[PDB]
Amino acid sequence: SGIPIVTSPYQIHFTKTPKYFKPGMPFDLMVFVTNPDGSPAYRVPVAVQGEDTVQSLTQGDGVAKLSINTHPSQKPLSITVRTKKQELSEAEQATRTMQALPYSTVGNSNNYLHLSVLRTELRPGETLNVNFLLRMDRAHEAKIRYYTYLIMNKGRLLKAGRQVREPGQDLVVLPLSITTDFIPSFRLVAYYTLIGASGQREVVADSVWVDVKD
Amino acid sequence: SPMYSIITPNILRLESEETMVLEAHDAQGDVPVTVTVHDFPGKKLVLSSEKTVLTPATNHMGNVTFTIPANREFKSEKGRNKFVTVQATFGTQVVEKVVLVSLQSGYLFIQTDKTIYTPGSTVLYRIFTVNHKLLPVGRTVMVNIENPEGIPVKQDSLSSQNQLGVLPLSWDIPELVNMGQWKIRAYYENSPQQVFSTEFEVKEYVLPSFEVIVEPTEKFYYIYNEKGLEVTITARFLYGKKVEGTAFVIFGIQDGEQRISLPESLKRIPIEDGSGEVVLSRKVLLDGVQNPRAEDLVGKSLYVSATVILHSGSDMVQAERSGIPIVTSPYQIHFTKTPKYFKPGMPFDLMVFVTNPDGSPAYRVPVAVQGEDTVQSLTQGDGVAKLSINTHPSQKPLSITVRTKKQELSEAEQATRTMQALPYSTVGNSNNYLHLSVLRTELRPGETLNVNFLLRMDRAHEAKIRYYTYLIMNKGRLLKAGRQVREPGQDLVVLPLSITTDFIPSFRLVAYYTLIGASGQREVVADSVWVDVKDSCVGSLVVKSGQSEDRQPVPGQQMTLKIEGDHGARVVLVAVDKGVFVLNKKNKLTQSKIWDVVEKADIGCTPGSGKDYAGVFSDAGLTFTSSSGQQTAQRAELQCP
Amino acid sequence: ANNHIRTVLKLFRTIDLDDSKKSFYLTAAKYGIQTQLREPIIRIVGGYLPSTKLSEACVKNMISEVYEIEGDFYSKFSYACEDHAPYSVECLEDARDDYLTQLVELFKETKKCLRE
Amino acid sequence: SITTWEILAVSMSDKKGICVADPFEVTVMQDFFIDLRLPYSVVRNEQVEIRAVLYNYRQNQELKVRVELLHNPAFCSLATTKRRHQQTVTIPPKSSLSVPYVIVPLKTGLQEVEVKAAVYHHFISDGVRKSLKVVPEGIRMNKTVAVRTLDPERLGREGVQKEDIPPADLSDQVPDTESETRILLQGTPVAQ
Ligand SMILES: *[C@@H]1O[C@H](CO)[C@@H](O[C@@H]2O[C@H](CO)[C@@H](O)[C@H](O)[C@H]2NC(C)=O)[C@H](O)[C@H]1NC(C)=O
Ligand SMILES: *[C@@H]1O[C@H](CO)[C@@H](O)[C@H](O)[C@H]1NC(C)=O
Ligand SMILES: *[C@@H]1O[C@H](CO)[C@@H](O)[C@H](O)[C@H]1NC(C)=O
Repeated sequence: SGIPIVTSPYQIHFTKTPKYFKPGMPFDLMVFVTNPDGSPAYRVPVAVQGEDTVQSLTQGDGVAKLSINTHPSQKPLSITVRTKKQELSEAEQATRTMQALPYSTVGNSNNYLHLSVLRTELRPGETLNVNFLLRMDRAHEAKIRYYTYLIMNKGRLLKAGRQVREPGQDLVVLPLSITTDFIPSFRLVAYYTLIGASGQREVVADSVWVDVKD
Repeated sequence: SPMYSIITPNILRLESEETMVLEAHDAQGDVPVTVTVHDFPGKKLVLSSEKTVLTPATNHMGNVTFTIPANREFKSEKGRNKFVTVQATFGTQVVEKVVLVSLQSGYLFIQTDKTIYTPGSTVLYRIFTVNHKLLPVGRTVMVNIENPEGIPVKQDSLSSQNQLGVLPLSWDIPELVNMGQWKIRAYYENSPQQVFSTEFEVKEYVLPSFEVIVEPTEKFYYIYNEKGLEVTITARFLYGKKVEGTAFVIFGIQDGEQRISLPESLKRIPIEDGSGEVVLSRKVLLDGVQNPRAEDLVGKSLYVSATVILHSGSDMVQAERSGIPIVTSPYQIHFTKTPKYFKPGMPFDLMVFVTNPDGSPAYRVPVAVQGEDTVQSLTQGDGVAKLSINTHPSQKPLSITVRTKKQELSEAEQATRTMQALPYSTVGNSNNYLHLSVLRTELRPGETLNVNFLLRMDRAHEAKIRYYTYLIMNKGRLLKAGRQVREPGQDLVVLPLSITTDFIPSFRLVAYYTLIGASGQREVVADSVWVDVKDSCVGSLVVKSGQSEDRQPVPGQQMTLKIEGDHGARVVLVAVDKGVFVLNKKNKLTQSKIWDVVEKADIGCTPGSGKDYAGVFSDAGLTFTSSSGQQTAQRAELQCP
Repeated sequence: ANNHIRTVLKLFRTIDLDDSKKSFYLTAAKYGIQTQLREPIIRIVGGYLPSTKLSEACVKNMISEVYEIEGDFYSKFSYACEDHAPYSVECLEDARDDYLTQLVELFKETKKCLRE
Repeated sequence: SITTWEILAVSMSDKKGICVADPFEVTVMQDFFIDLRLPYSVVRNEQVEIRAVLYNYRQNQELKVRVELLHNPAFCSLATTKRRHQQTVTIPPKSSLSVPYVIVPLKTGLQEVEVKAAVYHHFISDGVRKSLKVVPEGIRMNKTVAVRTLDPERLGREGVQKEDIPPADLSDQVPDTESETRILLQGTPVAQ
């Protein structure tokens, strides 16, 4: 029992997609396409309605990578996903719309932070690379000299460490050791701190969601 | 004034479709251009067709496709390098750059049904004719068969027209022939200097009845080990049954081309249940050679020459395994994939090619940098372990040494290697860099990819750049060009990429932009990267048995076998008894050999980056010429040093 | 059983083939009939209780039609060999394919005589 | 042949490219068969033994195999037109056996030998007919008939050259044996 009667042979979910995007940096979309019954679909070409040249194929986990080029504007950003699998009409393809809100800083100083992560069927032992994308003017760029990142597996502080960053670099890379104790997911949380505005302490943080093979 | 840029492959091929991407920067309106090709020296007017106009709507982008004709003038001289001139007429502006022209015009693959043939027996071989894009082509093939002493015995002149790239041929060996290593050699008519070959041997053999494989526990022998080398004999009948016989083993040291035997290592181990073992005490190995020194043995090799006899005294099979190294370190480090030029103040990639002593890639072995050893990684299934080092913004060259950090081993056994990388050099010391950080994993066709363009420039010149230009090599020629836009202020731009089945096996990606800097001097900053793709068929051909029941078919009983392949293709089949593979298993053909040949036939040999923009383009296998005067280096050698 | 196998052997020893035809052809045809219409049939027949009764009318029909099909094979081998020279081993091997295919399809069809 | 076959498939697609399949293995095995092991070539008029192996890969059943060597006029074994060379051997299950025979070749060319086996208390037979090559006694030796340099301007004058090649006597050549004679032509490359 439970065989559905749906006019669309595919479904689209946005449960894994972040609901807040940093303006002016790549906002990643975790499209979660599944079969009508509930099983995760595999190898279907998802795409954005605008600039159809962007497209990708889902991995074995039922999630497909995506990448957009957000404009540096504070207006709300809307994404709609429409699969473009061939040999089907324009009505069979599933559609879904989503409205994302921009990250809001303190004092409107545009002190952002982005943290992009490799997203595939990760395994314990295999190394990982995270990119720390700072965004500040060169007037206050030299004050920051380090990063602080936290790892949370099963709701506890699995590992806390400091990643150093020499002044002048617009990004750094932090190698990560995914042992068998990171199963099944973890959330990096990176933040820095500095004096900002005209004598007001400022903190900017970020987080990311990563899946590990169960 | 707007600059016109023409990008062409650094090496041209006769009778092939070679693209020439035409791009204009800061162009105004439609700018028609006609591309012409002239011989060097002189002016023979080989081809001047395929003119194209430019449109600002398409970002002033366009590629012209043609084919250089094959004439007797090119074939008149075959012993010296020849060049041609490509000229473009961008309206009232003229640009022309010389380029080397090679004679390679495809590949030849020779498949023989067997590998050993008795005198008086027929020979059946097929000649596969493919072009530089690995497609069927209609050309003329000369085929010659050479005896071991080097005397042609039979020559032919075939044509691949209407045969869909497959030429079946036969030859009858005379009943009275000198045995040895016979050779079959074939070459295209246009390029007689390029010779392809295979090797089949004539022997006075009779088919054996079983296969003997000697598999040592580890593919090496630690010098300080006290137990000594261990080798396991696994004799198995051809039709899937076990053997009950006796075996002889002899161990010999293979140094250079001279084989030294050990009389005292001979043993008579009774193989039971199709399995057996024999030891070699280190004392015997030490005393067998004249010098009792230990370190002198490093660099040499051992070989096992096992002879298996059945209890019935019916058949004897000699199985030999050679090339087991004698290395004090159970791992090796290679830097054939790591870029030789980093970018100051920018993340740097270190692909380490960790491999077993024999040559096979390793798997799941930790590696680490000597300094700040907190960075660790594990080799994937391909024997490549990713690394990442943060580089200080200093013009001084940086030295990196890597050392494996596997547990349960001492500090002496870990392999070490040292590498010196030179910093990227800009123009006028303007401190303008570009880096391209990309995923390097076991990529497959269809799965997406995320190129990370990482611009680095001062805020005073972050607005002039409004786009990017990227190119994709594959098998020596371009595959796809395009423009990736970038609005001002967006430091990072991501370019989604579709890896189709046509990107096999390794596509080299380049990227560059342009602007006006310093005090009005035009300049270009470029970058390149090397990416691997899974080595597999462009199509998908699978052979499987239709009959799922009636296990172990009786001889004389039919079966039906399915051929699952792409529609419209031609399939050639051959059935070979495994006895001949027991008696000779070398000089076969497989997908790995084909991809190795294709990779060897490339044009560039530097895995990304370079000394400068001209160096980057020269290493990536492209020549870049500008209307203003900016140009790459000059290439005049077919094989890179 | 054993009596059934004796009866089957008696039926299969009544097959009369020309000696005048080529020796290699005769060996090929005999080997084909032995390995595709005797071995499976003898294996099937041997696994019967002694009390079970065996039919013979359509087995004699089998013999008549195997005569005629071997005659047609010899016809294809002798003069209907257009691809190569008459009485050459090449077209003998070529026609062996459909000869064996027809024989196995015949056995699959006739497997219903062995039990009434 | 009782062995395993390897099938290698190669495609040729006008649109996709070229592919080479992974090898396919089919194992043709029977519960009872004969593997006649022969030297590749023997010498005329000199006794050489031959070995016939009677494999048996059934379950614990025992086989009372009867093997015979049918007479051939091209060999001198114990089998004649009237008399027959029969043996009644027993093969323990999951084991083997080797029945030796003595054969003396008579005429050169390409002769054949064969054995036939019939199982008692069952009905299954397998005969193997292989061909062993017979060569008259002798070895390989290659004397040069003649070697000369072709130069009509330098040899023979008048821009012409007539060369006489005397045939080799070959008084020691084996009777009724073929003898090839390869003729090689090679120019003199002069340059600079
Ligand atoms: C290089 O030339 C090829 C020649 O076909 C171009 O491929 C065409 O691209 C357009 C749009 O980009 C498609 O509508 C056509 O269907 C393509 N042709 C074929 C045969 O598929 C390619 O676009 C050119 N490169 C650039 C950068 O324009
Ligand atoms: C605390 O943080 C350090 C940082 O290196 C980490 O090594 C350690 O495992 C963490 N837990 C404890 C109890 O120290
Ligand atoms: C005669 O044959 C031998 C191989 O047995 C080989 O060296 C060559 O063809 C001939 N010998 C000489 C000395 O030319």
